[PDB]
Amino acid sequence: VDTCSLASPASVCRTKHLHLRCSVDFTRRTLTGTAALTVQSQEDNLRSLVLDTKDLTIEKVVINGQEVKYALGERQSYKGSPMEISLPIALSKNQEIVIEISFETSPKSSALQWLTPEQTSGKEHPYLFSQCQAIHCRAILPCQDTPSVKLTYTAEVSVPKELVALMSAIRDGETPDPEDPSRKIYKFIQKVPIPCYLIALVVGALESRQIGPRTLVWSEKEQVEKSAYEFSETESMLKIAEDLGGPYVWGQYDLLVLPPSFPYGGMENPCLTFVTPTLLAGDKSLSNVIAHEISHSWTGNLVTNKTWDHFWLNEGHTVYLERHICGRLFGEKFRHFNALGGWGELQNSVKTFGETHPFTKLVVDLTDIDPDVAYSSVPYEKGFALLFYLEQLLGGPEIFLGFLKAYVEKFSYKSITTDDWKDFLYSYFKDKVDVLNQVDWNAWLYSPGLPPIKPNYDMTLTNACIALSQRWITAKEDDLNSFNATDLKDLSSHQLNEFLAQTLQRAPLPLGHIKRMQEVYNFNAINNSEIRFRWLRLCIQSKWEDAIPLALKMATEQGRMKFTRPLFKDLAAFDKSHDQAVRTYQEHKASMHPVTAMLVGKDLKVD
Ligand SMILES: C[C@H](CS)C(=O)N1CCC[C@H]1C(=O)O
Ligand SMILES: [Yb+3]
Ligand SMILES: [Yb+3]
Ligand SMILES: [Yb+3]
Ligand SMILES: [Yb+3]
Ligand SMILES: [Yb+3]
Ligand SMILES: [Zn+2]
Repeated sequence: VDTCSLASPASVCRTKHLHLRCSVDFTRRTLTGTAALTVQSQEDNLRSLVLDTKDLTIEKVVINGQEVKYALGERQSYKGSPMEISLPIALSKNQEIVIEISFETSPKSSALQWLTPEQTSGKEHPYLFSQCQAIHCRAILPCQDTPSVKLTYTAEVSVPKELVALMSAIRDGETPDPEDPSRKIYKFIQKVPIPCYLIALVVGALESRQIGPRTLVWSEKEQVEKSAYEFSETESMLKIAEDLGGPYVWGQYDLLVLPPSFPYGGMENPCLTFVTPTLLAGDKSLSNVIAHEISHSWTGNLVTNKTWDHFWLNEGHTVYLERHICGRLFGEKFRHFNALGGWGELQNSVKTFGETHPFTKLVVDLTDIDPDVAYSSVPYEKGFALLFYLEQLLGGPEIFLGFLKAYVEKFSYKSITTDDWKDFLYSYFKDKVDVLNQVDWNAWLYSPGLPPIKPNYDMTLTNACIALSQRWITAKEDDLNSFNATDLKDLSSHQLNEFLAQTLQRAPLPLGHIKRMQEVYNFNAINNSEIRFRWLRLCIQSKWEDAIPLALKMATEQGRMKFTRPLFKDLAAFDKSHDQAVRTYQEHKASMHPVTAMLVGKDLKVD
């Protein structure tokens, strides 16, 4: 049961292909065009079917050259409106037909953000980008909006000629629009079957630079050079990921650096990963987000969650490969460092949600829950924690890596549940069932709170972080003079980050300690977004008013939800900044990403 979709389920019928012809109207902020769905019946005598839509205007539905009848049901809030279509002939099992739907999106589409020129880098051209995961594809085009169905797709997209269109597919040529010489048509082909959440579109003043044999980076002109250097490890990480997961099947692996309002670190669109510009630290230090996006080329994009209830499958395996890529690159001690970090993140979200909250369960029941509201680090880190525990139980990384690659090969091109995964684990490790039977499955998969067991972590790189954070916590006023810029000389950027994460977990500290920290370590100068984030949270939670313009500025100048949401919540929890926080949210709202706007609104209780 896909409880997030209102469409006919895969048991009734399945989309096999989408042919999208559309046009991006910046003046109206709509996409207008036709989606031709090739639909296969999975039942005898099939006479109608249902698709998901959200805020779509339907002009007509044509099958076999004639218009047919359809109806739109009433709005079911965030699930949108079900669209029922009457087929002009009854279909037998496995018969196919092509349904061509003429449609137009709302300017308020939850899939889309429309940017004026002044909201971009170059200031001369507007920009558009999509984010379909989880259930926003329906807010672009009628479809069975469920990751239980995989289709191939072709598209032709008409844009103003001075702009560039890209999708989650291979570029298949461009020509002038023959109906409007002020527009170009860009063509695309996705030959590998994908869930519709993986359909993506960007349109903007984009340039490309090549950075490895099957990778171009794309961004506006002003970001190209910085991005090319920042993501230069991409091919070596692709090679390591092929070694762990088997052949990369997607042809190209290009990267697109989005504007600052992009809501996530990354989105694994096939052929074209989207990333936040907040990765551009200048030293490649945030490149684990590229390792993660690459790993999704296997776990998520080849083997996919059957419904969003089983999202941990996508994210937990991807974090598990991500941390192996970083470990082959930087050493096993560093993999442990990141894993132990991941645990503290899990501790953080459990504490923020409460230890009985349903959203701290690994497998979540999303009946009547908007997946955007349920989204957190839990499936990433509780999922990773489960895999890391099994790895240790089952005889170490080399052994558990053979399972990962077999699992990927078993379920390639399929959509699967937690039970499918577990069955295969039991079958793969048949000779270790007795070990597998010591696992508290009910607790790990279905209980809220921290898992019932904590893995074993090497401490080598973490100890210096803990040691410095503990010095600061236990320091009294007469001890502040002992801290010095030399305390940091042997810490990597990752260790500075993790010193601040440890210290943040015991926030607030006295305001005098925080001011000293700034005096001796000058964290205010650091532009690494992860480090800056945690330091500003430390400052605001410790009630340093000087930090208020700095936190508001970071919260609004980018819109990665990982940063924007905790900053606004911290700023709203501080009496001194409460009113500016609400006011700035309100003045920025209209020009925020729509999912980000909604979430920060809920977080702040505004509207
Ligand atoms: C690296 C992943 C890609 S699925 C991501 O963007 N995350 C993971 C949880 C937070 C959020 C973020 O970094 O903004
Ligand atoms: Yb029949
Ligand atoms: Yb007509
Ligand atoms: Yb071609
Ligand atoms: Yb079994
Ligand atoms: Yb003392
Ligand atoms: Zn991911």
